[PDB]
Amino acid sequence: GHIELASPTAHIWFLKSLPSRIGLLLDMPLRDIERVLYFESYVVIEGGMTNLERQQILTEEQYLDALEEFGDEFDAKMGAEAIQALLKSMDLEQECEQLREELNETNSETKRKKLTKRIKLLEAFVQSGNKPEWMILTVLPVLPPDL
Amino acid sequence: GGLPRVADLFEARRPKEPAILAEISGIVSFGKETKGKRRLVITPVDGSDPYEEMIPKWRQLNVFEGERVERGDVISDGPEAPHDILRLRGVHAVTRYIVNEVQDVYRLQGVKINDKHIEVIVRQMLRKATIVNAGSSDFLEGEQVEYSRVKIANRELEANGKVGATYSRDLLGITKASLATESFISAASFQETTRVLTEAAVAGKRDELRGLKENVIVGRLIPAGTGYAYHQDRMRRRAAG
Amino acid sequence: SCDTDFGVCAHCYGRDLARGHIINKGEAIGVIAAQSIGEPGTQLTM
Amino acid sequence: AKKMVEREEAVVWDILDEVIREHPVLLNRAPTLHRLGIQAFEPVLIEGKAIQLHPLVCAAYNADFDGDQMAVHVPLTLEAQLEARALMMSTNNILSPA
Amino acid sequence: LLKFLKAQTKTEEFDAIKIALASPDMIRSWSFGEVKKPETINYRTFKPER
Amino acid sequence: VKSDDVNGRTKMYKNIVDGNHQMEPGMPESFNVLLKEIRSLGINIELED
Amino acid sequence: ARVTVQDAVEKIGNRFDLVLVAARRARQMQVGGKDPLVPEENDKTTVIALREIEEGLINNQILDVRERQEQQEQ
RNA sequence: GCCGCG
DNA sequence: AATGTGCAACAGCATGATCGCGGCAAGCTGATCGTGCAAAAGTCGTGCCAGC
Ligand SMILES: [Mg+2]
Ligand SMILES: [Zn+2]
Repeated sequence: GHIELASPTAHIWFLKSLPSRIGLLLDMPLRDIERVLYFESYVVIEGGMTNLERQQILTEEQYLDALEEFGDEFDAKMGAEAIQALLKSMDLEQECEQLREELNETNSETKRKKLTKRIKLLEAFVQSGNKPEWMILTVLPVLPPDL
Repeated sequence: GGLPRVADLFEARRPKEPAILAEISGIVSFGKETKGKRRLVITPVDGSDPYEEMIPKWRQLNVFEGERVERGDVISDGPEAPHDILRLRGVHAVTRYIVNEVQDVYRLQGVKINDKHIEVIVRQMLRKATIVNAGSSDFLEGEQVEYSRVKIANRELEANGKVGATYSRDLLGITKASLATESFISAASFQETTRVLTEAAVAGKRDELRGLKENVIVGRLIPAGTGYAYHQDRMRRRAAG
Repeated sequence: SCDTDFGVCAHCYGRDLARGHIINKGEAIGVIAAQSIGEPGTQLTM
Repeated sequence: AKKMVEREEAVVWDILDEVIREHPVLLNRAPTLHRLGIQAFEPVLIEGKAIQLHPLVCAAYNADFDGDQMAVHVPLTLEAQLEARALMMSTNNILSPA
Repeated sequence: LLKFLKAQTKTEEFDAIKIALASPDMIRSWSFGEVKKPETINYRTFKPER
Repeated sequence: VKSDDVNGRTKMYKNIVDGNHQMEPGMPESFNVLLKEIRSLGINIELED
Repeated sequence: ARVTVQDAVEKIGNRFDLVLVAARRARQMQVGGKDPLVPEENDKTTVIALREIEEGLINNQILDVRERQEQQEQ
C-alpha cells in the first residue's frame, strides 16, 4: 500500500544527519535548508534579470522589498516544492565538470576536502542512476498490516 | 594502564602528547623567523625537498645537532601514536608496537594469549590504503589494499606498467574499520544503522554476501568450516555462467 | 604479510593452538582471535 | 503416537532410551565468552530434574555448581549430528584455542 | 487451474542483495492500493474499514 | 529450520517423523520482515539474481 | 560407538571434510538403497559411517566411483 | 516499571 | 604599512555503554463530530397453499 501526500515533503533520513546528503549536494549550509523547509524564509530560483542570486535566502521583508522593486522575474517559494524546483534544475555533469576544474585550478587544503566530497557524491549519483529529486518523497509507503 | 587500553590500543587513538619524528637527513636548522607562533621551525634540507615542521615551543627539542637523523628518529620525547609509526617506520613496526603493548596489559595480570590472535586483529586495521598517484581510474582516495593489489597486478602484467599507482597505507580503529567494509549488510548490524543505510542507499551499492554475518542473517551456509566446501561449488558455477 | 586476497594462507598463519596439526582451509580464525582476546578483560583490573 | 507419548507408558521410555543412543546434544552456559562455552555431549538419561555436568569440563564453561543453569540444544540433522560429534565433542576440544 | 503451489515457489534463488533510493513510480508499483481514511477498525461490525 | 523458516519447520518435522533427518532449508521470516520494514522507508532493497 | 573421531580424521585429513563424507554415507544408509559394509552393533548411521571411514573402506573418491557404477548399471 | 538469579 | 587568507580553539550534536534466566501488577489503555436525504436494504404485520 501507499499514501499520496498531495504536498511534497522531505526525507528526514537524508536532510538531518551529520553528513547531510541533500545539504552538501546543494552546497549550502544545513541551517538555510532547515529554515526554508519549515517556512521561516523563502528561496528564489533563476531571476537573472534581477539582482537576486540563484540561491538567495531572502526573508519575508526582503521578499516584499523585491516584489515592490523588482516586481516580476522573482520566482521565490518556500515549501519542499522549492527544493523540488531547485533540485530538478541542477545539471549533474556540468556541475561536476565545473567543480573539478575549480578544484584542479586552485590548490588549498581547506576547500580541497569539501570539493572532493562533493565530487564523490555527484559521481556516485550519476553512476548509480538515481535521480536526486528522489531524496524527498512525494508518495509514502505503508507497512503490511500483519507486521 | 589498566585495560581501558586494549580498547585504547585497538581504536588506535592519538594520545595527548604525540612524539614527533623526522626524515632521512636531519641537518641542523633550528628555526628561521621563529615568531610568536610555533617556533623552532626545523627545515632539514636532506639534499633536496626540505620538510618544514612546526613545534609550539612548549615541548623540548631533543637532537640539537645534526647527527644525520634518519626517518623514524625521535625528534621530541613522548608517547608515539600508532599512525606515525605506520606512516614512517613501516607495517612491521606498528604490528610489533600493538602486539607488545597489548601483551604487556595481559602479561602483567597473568593471562596467556598467543601473539597470533593479535596480528589477526591488526591485519583488519591495516586495510584501505590511500592512493597518491593516478592513471588507473584512481586519484587521491581511500580504497581497500586488496583492490589496490589486484589493480597493480593487471596493470603491471600489461605493457603499460607505469599506470600502476603506489599507495599510502592507512590505519583505522576497530570501530571505524568495521563500519567501512564493502558489504553494507554487515556494518549496518553493528553500529549506527541510520548513517550506514543512508550512504549505502545513495551510492546504490550491493552486498554480494561474502562474509559471515551476511550469510548468517539471510540463513545461508557460512563460508567457513563445513560450509566452506559448499561455497566453493557455487563460486565456480557463477564464473562459468 | 600473507598478501593473499580476502583471507590468510594456511602457512602464513601458524598452527591452530587447539590441535597440534597445522590449520586447515576454512577455519574462521577472525572470530577465534576476537574471542581469545575478549574472553579475558573480566579479570583485567582497569 | 501422540496419545501414547502423552500417557508415557513404559514402552515410550524404552523407545526414548533407544533414540538417545548415539545422538549428541550440545550444552551451553549463559555468558558464552569463548567457543568452548558450548560443547556437545552424549546424553545419559537420569531420573532427576538437574543436568549433570562432567567436572573436568567445568573450567572451560567457567561453571560452578552454586545455582548455575545451562541450556540444551538438539542437533536434529545428520550433518548437524556429525558436526556435534566431530567438532563440538568434549573429547575434541581439549586444548584452548587461545 | 488447480494443483497450484505458491508457498513453495515463493522462495526464489537469489544472491547479492542491492539497495537504492525508491522512486515514486516504483513506490506505486509496490502498493496494491491507496489509503485515505485513518480509521483502524470500527466497532459496529468488527471489520476493517473501506 | 528451528526458528524462523515457516515452511522449513513443517518440512523438518515431517522429515523427522518419517525418519529422514534432511534439512531442506529456506528463507527466514525475520529477514522478509526486515526487508518490508526497510522498504516501508524511502529506501528500495531487493534480492538480485 | 566412536567416542573419538581421531582415526577417521587421519584417514582423510581435514576435520572438516569427513563431516561431509560421513553425512553422505549416513544419508545413503538411512534413506535407503544401501547397507553397511562394517558389522552393525545397533549403532546409529552416524557412527556407523564414521567407523566405515576409520576402517579405510569409505572416502570421497570411492563414493564417487560407486555412484558412477550405479549410474552405468541403470 | 520493579525485584532477584549466574 | 594596511590588507586578505588559511589554520586552530571552543561549542554543540550524534552514538553507545554484556549475556542468558526467573516472577508481579498496572497500564495496554482511546473515541473526529453530526448531516438529513435519497437510495437502498431490510423488516414486520399480514395473507397464501400444502400436510396431517
Ligand atoms: Mg556460578
Ligand atoms: Zn599468507
